[PDB]
Amino acid sequence: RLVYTHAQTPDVSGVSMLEKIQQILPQIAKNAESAEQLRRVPDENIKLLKEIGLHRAFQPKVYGGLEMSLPDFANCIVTLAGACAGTAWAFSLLCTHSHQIAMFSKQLQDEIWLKDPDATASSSIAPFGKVEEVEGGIILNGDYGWSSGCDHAEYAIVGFNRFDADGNKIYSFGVIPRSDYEIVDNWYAQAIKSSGSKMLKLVNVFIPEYRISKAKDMMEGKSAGFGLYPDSKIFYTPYRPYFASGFSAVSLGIAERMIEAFKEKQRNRVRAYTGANVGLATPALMRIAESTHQVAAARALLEKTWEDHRIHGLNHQYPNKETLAFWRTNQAYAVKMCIEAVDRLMAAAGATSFMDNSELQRLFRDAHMTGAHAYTDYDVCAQILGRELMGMEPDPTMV
Amino acid sequence: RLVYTHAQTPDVSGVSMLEKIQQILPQIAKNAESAEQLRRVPDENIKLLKEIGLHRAFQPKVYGGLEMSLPDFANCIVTLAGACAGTAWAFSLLCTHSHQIAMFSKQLQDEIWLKDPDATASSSIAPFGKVEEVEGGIILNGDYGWSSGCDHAEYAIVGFNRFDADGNKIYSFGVIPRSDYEIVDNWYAQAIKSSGSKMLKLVNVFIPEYRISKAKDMMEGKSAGFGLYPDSKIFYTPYRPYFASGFSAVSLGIAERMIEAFKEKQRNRVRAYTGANVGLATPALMRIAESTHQVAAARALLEKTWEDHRIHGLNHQYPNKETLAFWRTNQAYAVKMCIEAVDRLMAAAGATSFMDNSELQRLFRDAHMTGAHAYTDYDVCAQILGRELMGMEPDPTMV
Amino acid sequence: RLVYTHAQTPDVSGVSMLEKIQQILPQIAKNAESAEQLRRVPDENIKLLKEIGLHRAFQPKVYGGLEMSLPDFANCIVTLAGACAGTAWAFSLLCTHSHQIAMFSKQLQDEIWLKDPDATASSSIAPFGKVEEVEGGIILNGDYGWSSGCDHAEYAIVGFNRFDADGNKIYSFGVIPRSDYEIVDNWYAQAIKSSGSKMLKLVNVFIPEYRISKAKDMMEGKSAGFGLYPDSKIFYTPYRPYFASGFSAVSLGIAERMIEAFKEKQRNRVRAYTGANVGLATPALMRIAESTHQVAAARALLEKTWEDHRIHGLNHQYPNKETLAFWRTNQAYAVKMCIEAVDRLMAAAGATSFMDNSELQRLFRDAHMTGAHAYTDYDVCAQILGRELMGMEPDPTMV
Amino acid sequence: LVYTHAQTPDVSGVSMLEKIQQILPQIAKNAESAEQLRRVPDENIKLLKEIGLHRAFQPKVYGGLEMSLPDFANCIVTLAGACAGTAWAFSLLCTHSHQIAMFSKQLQDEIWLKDPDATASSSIAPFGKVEEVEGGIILNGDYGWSSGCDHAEYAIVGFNRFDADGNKIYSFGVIPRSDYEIVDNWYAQAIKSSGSKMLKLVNVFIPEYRISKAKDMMEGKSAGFGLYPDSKIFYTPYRPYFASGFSAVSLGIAERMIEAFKEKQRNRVRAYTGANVGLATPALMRIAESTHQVAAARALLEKTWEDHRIHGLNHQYPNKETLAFWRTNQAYAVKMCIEAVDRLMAAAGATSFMDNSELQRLFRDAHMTGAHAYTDYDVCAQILGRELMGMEPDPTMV
Repeated sequence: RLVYTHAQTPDVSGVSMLEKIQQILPQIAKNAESAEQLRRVPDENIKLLKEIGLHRAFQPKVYGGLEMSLPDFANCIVTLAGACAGTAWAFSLLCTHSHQIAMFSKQLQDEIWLKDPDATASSSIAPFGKVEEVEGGIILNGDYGWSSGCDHAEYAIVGFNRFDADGNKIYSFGVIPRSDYEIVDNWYAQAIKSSGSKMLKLVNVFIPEYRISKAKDMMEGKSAGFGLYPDSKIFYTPYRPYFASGFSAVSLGIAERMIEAFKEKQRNRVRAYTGANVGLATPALMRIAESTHQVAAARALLEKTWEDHRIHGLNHQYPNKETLAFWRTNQAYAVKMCIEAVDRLMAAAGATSFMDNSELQRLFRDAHMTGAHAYTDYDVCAQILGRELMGMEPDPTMV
Repeated sequence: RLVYTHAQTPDVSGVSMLEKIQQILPQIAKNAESAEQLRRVPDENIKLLKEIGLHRAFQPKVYGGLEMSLPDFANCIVTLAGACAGTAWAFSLLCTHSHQIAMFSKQLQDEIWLKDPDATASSSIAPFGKVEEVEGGIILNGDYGWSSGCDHAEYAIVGFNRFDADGNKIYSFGVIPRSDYEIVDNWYAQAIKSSGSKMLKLVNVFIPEYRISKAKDMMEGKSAGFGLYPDSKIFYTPYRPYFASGFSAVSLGIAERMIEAFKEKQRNRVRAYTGANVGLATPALMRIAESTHQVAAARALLEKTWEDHRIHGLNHQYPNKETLAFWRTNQAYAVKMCIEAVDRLMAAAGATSFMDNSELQRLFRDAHMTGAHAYTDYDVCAQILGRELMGMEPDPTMV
Repeated sequence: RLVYTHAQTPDVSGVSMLEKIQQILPQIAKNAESAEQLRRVPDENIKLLKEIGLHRAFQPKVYGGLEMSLPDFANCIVTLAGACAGTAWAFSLLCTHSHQIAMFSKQLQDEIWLKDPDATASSSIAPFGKVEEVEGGIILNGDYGWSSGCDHAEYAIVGFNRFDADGNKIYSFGVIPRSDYEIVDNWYAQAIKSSGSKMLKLVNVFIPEYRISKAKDMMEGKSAGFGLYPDSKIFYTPYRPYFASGFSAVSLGIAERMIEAFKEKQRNRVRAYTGANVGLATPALMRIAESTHQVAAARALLEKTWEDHRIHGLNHQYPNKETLAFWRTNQAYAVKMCIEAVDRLMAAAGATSFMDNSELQRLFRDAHMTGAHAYTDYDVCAQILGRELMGMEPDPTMV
Repeated sequence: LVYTHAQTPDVSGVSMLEKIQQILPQIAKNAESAEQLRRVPDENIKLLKEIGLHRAFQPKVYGGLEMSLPDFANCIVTLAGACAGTAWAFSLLCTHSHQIAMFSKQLQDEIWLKDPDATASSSIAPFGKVEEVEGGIILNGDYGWSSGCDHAEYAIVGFNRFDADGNKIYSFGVIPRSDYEIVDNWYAQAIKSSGSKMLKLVNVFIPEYRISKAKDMMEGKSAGFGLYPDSKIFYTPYRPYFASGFSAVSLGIAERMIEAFKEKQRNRVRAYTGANVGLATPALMRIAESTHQVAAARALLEKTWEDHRIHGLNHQYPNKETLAFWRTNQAYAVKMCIEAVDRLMAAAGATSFMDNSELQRLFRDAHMTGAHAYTDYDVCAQILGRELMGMEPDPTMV
């Protein structure tokens, strides 16, 4: 039988990563309230997740990595997000950054992972930094905000624009060690508080050429690390769809948890005005069903999209324009469905659900935040897909 | 690569049913306007569809049937509905009735198919008929409305209640020959006009016991025809999910066609008031994208659900309560999504789209009709699933 | 006490126009089915409406006109649209055209109304005609589509572009007699069938200068007829808001009728599947309530907007940019709300509601058509208002 | 008319609305510290009492204004744009006086001859345990969510008494500040500054003259009926005035959200592309649609408030149909306002969920307006639906 409401556990030999996630999930769930107040992922959470080996999901096998398929990894992030969304969001990125690093030069990867096989990077990819072309690389200055999981990373991936002969932008990534930047704690947010999305301060940071890759090169299989792992089912693919895969996975996990949490609270629900047991009233049952249907359809869309990624990576096949537009945008539609499904239940949840002692309130805020990321903006994604479907050239105003 | 916007053609070393449908589709599409005025499926349509052998999709192999999987059949109905929704709706039922008949006694099946291997049944399943218990069977009287494809069927399946010991209802089906009823032409409708959903008039019709099956028996593998086809991947399953599988397939096919038709009309769209080319304006592009996403998610949900049916039938496994509730209700949610996606485009289509000479108007009306069937009522389906998810007993008020 | 669900009848010594409409409404309602098949307003309808004097709503008092306030007239069109939407739509335009004509020269008005005080115009305002500048006027050629009520009008108002000393478009209107054009019957539509929105064929039609007005002049109180009626509470105002006021009035009336019709059908609704009396089930009651609230809010917004028009006309005050944008766009938002409210009920109405013998089907089609007019396109209206609210220059691409 | 906010009343001298507008920047600047304080700042209460808003529904004999419902509601709308919790708590401190005006002259004298500026907070859900003693009752219970309770001198408390038959008699008791403890358990994610703390009642004696039946105050049968024969506001059901502030707050949040979103949008740049994007088409259309939606919500509310005003003027108690509309229209308006807020929050970007953004506060507060028992739209849809279909009321909800 298939499962509509959550992930089917893989029927491989031994314990799958998903089962290991499920074993530690109650611990992650119990830490969620203090994680929220800590404004970063608790050390225990990172320790438990690294212990099961999730961080090595997209690390090359030569360094002791797993090279998990996208569907399998994404389902782990979904399940994790049900316990603590900020943990799942931050940890997802710590994981997906390794997929990117695997496309940099062998020398950078050796430098990161021969030293420390458990080392991860955080990131801040919006090109706000100022770049000076020196010889053998660049000097970078800037405040690099919203680096989820940055307190727990040994490196950071940082986005910047370099310039052509002509003066056209060359969007590039640089990998820098923890010692090259200061983490400034300005993370005071109303959602995914435990993600620890603090700012990275870069003062005259020298980045050597071998630690810089063009974004377009990593979209098109033209970076320094292309061809390093000829048996890989995951590295012969655009970087960005893997990088950003966790945002919608977190959204799905929140939404699936919201349904469960709402069902739990509903059973014993009484009317304050009349004293009537009201948990199983028709309007509430129909909201539960419709939100179940809506997130089941979101899950189905995501599962089909992840499978498409998996197939492309297996065949070492870079996607055409049409599938790329779907890969870019489907996840944003899924996020939009998940927020609707969460909102349909929050609207019927009563005043007690906005109290600090209610989980619903946390799920509600975190869900809305999944739709607030630049990559999940659906107005942008609708225009991207719409233009592609109509055979128009991409709008450079968005990406 | 996977396909988000329509069906992937089955990858075989032969011509699949889907490919054969695609070959005849332009003929079906060109007949759609006269089909609409005829208020029944044109003879040419039936001839073309029977010629490729689609009617034998769920007929047992012993009688020359195909025993198609549900996913493969449903995709044929989706594709067909893009050309003519009424044809797809009526023909789908002519096909799915054979799956039901395969659960009746060998004697009835022999009687239908040894005589004529190409014989089909239409139906009218709402138990409005009056039943007299005589010996060796019943006498049935009643007007049996909305029998799609009835002009083209040699038999009819008719629903009626028989009665306990206790005064309880026993919902039953009777298969009767064309000679036992009159087709009264009262089919004057505003959607799926070409379905020919005319009424069957039954005057003192004697139905012998061997041509009567209990509905519950055909839900639970307890009917006279159970175990007849031990190698079958499709008959060891509840009848109703196959019977009613075409409603949402038609809805999906209309919605996928609506997107294409809207895109075609949009390219050259000029503003009457200002004289400016407006086809590629941002609002229209975003509607196109969102309706594309919405029906892609509906397709994904349906494909997952059909796969679940296929797997259950393969294993001869009757579904548990939870999956049954999903099978019953997922299709209604998908219909609801498809109508939303159609409506999003119709709202932006302009006054010319409500003219008789526009296809959009036909797609719009036919789409809304798919949500109007008793089986696709989403209020009913939300209550059914909601109650099941909350561990409540089924509401006998609906089914 | 106030009324949320329909119009309050004006308290005046004497029978108000609204009461007179209410008296003849059952006759209009009973003619609706044959009106639909006739594809134009039945002679009896025109006769009844002219008998109560509604056509003289916006005709100057000097010619025997009423000079009704916009709110009072709009409520008559709302009530009328509950009986027959096509009649209300066509007749509304026959009425509002007189407001426009009142801004042309005294000579044209004398020519129309001294001859025949009961004479009306239809229109086709999209500037598709080809214009030759001759002396003393123009020669116009073109097919002028969608002229609602044209079979019953003695004149037509026709839109065309003239050109500047410098080649800039001068959007203009010409009033021509019935003898100058052929009505071509190409009116085959799926909504407001009884509007008789046939095409006007113009072959080398000479229009003298005194029968031509600039649109901008009639927006800004600069046309030949400005200042003719110094005591008027209605003529010192932009022409367009009155011209186009009937589209949303018709939408409101359809929506208010749909609620009533749905309530009537619901009372006795039995389940075909089970036999239970289901008319008063919770989901249906909530749809009834929400559609009641939604159209009450639409009515409230329209009433406030009509009052704003009434006040401006009373004071002879031409609206500023902000109020003009609201006048232009509020009606389109109201139409959008009314269609949502109709759709919420149609979705729960069952298969019998799509039969030709059901009124719901007619209300459903006609409602959607109200959202299909160029003036009620909400994508256009959202951009118009949005740009104004943000202090941006108007987009010439729309109007 | 004005579509986007209230028209200021044209009177000689200053209207209450103008006075609200004068103090609004002070209320707005206090909103962040009000949020952290988890109650209305003393300065806010002082400013609002100084302009005399608390005396809106107090009888004229005690120095009250007897404001019309529309005029009062528009003051709460405007106030909610600056601080939603302040508006929400203060609205209730104001509307309670309308209720108190239906109690006995003796209770009113006792409250207002003593202190003309005295107000009540409330907790109306009948969770308390009642002992019938003689000359009144003894009440025990935890009475949660009493907005503005730190600033009130009295509390109105809801409880069930019983019939000869054992039937529920839903009643209200007015008790002094000295008879209860304010327990600070107010830790919420919206309207934080409302200070909706709990009232602890331990063996509180309430004398009969301080108890009124809810139904009596719905039907003009309470002890205070007929006390103010010239009043344009007291010959009316209590509950529609009591609960009028919830939707007023929702409207004010929504109208502010539009303004705040417009302000942030002007200079908006894409992080990934560095393009000025504030005036892009999708954002303009969201601004317009949210403007239309809250304009229609305002129009519906204004019409409903006018209907209340007219009924009160004529001393006319509403029939069943208008009562159902009065009960439910405000909940539909709240639902529209939240949609309008959500349409803008969905396009607002990640910076809008930071603590230093106002949008985040408006978003949370808006959703909370839809979370009150009186604004539950599922309940309201059933109430209206049943009435429209000629069915008897469902006792399961009210």
